[PDB]
Amino acid sequence: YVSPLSVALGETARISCGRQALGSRAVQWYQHKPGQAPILLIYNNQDRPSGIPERFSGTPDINFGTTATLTISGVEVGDEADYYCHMWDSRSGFSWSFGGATRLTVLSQPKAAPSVTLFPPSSEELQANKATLVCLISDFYPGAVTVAWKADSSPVKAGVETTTPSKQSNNKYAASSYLSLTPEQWKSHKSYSCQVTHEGSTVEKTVAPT
Amino acid sequence: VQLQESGPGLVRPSETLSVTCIVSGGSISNYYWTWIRQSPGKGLEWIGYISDRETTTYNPSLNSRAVISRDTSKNQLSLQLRSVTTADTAIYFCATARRGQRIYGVVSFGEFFYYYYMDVWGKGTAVTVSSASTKGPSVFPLAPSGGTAALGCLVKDYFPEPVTVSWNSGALTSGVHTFPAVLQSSGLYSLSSVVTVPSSSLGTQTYICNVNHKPSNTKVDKKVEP
Ligand SMILES: *[C@@H]1O[C@H](CO)[C@@H](O[C@@H]2O[C@H](CO)[C@@H](O[C@@H]3O[C@H](CO[C@H]4O[C@H](CO[C@H]5O[C@H](CO)[C@@H](O)[C@H](O)[C@@H]5O)[C@@H](O)[C@H](O[C@H]5O[C@H](CO)[C@@H](O)[C@H](O)[C@@H]5O)[C@@H]4O)[C@@H](O)[C@H](O)[C@@H]3O)[C@H](O)[C@H]2NC(C)=O)[C@H](O)[C@H]1NC(C)=O
Ligand SMILES: *[C@@H]1O[C@H](CO)[C@@H](O[C@@H]2O[C@H](CO)[C@@H](O)[C@H](O)[C@H]2NC(C)=O)[C@H](O)[C@H]1NC(C)=O
Repeated sequence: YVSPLSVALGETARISCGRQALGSRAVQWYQHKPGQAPILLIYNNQDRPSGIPERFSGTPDINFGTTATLTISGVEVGDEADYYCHMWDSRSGFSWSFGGATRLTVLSQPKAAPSVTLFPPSSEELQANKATLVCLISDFYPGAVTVAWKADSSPVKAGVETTTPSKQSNNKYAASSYLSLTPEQWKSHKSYSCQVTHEGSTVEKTVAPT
Repeated sequence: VQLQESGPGLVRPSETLSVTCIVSGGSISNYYWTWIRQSPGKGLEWIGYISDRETTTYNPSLNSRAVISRDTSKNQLSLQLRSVTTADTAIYFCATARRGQRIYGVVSFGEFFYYYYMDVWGKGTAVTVSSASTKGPSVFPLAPSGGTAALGCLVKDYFPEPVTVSWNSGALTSGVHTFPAVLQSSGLYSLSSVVTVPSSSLGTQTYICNVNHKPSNTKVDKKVEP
């Protein structure tokens, strides 16, 4: 239900509505960020609610040949979201569906070095006959990442749960990795290390039982 | 205005989902209200709306399984979805709908139509549909680098979301980072919430993390000590 739109940073993005109006149209443009509340960007073909920046503008229904287009001038990294085109007209009637959403992906964003934090298992966890190591990566761009675990020289292939880099608080990616072991396995090897590969670059954090 | 959603978090299939929308900053009798949802992997699906005359209109795709009601005593909107299935798992938003009249000719000739646009929304409530039961989360401390150190709380083995993690209520805001939840092979979720605290602040300042899981009705305050 998503159409990719890879636009350049600092340029104008024109989102064409997937639905073609059959006559006199009333077009609404909604902005929806994941995990947030959808925002009403444009509520009439040329109307803009209060507080909405002037960089957003729609095509008014002057003539019939005008295709509904949401214009975003000077796009920033904070404009990456889903854009819904709620279409109304005389010959379609009540349009209950929000239509296909166009997901904006701003490009040319500067690279960010990943910040990796490694936490060993807890004592209250070791006494619970379990032991999970936490590898938290944060503040990196783009979302391409490769998390690996190494028990000293030996690698670890099973027992690894890694999340998707969905986190975009400051428009930077962040993910989590969990290595589940038993207390005997945790105290067995000398040290466990989380090796994160971002843009090919390898950063490694290491912990040990103490 | 301000809108807040409340839900059960988990409903077994072949039952009745029910969510509530608390409104504030304006009267409830002089506005069109509406319910909208978004399922994982699906876009926004308009559920229905209710007018100021308490005459509701629903999406014909829900097969008339939805009922929207309004209560003026508590100024709350209510949505009930009967006979839920795995597909009904979605985040439910309540919004305020405005009706605009779009005229392209003679008003007497019916050459006009009405369109609806929602201006104010709510952050939404996450309601999952599953036959399993809610499990209380286990919270463990992660004791603590450029004059600072990482101090976190690890929430594990809970089902399902939402789950809120705070740090000393609103006293701790800088450095508070709550990473996204992981979905393990067992169907259980887990997340981590870390804070970057100056090294000198350790030993003298207390940092307690408050974890709340609404579906299982659990509230735990854990203090992390280095
Ligand atoms: C035989 O007679 C017929 C009837 O007299 C006539 O039918 C007319 O046909 C024309 C075109 O053929 C149509 O023109 C179209 O009208 C629509 C509707 O415009 C009206 O409504 C909008 C919406 O107003 C709302 O919002 C404003 C705030 O923005 C509020 O104040 C308002 O209360 C509403 O809530 C409105 O914006 C329009 O106002 C514009 O125009 C007036 C003109 O007096 C200005 O004063 C005003 O500032 C503004 O510029 C207007 O009130 C319009 O949107 C289209 O663009 C299009 O122009 C007529 O609707 C239609 N009916 C009537 C009653 O006129 C036939 O054409 C005629 N045939 C022949 C051969 O003579
Ligand atoms: C009325 O119908 C004509 C028939 O085509 C329309 O004319 C076309 O309009 C589109 C608009 O994008 C142009 O690309 C075509 O080249 C036009 N074709 C011709 C043969 O003119 C016209 O737009 C319709 N509407 C009005 C108001 O005239």
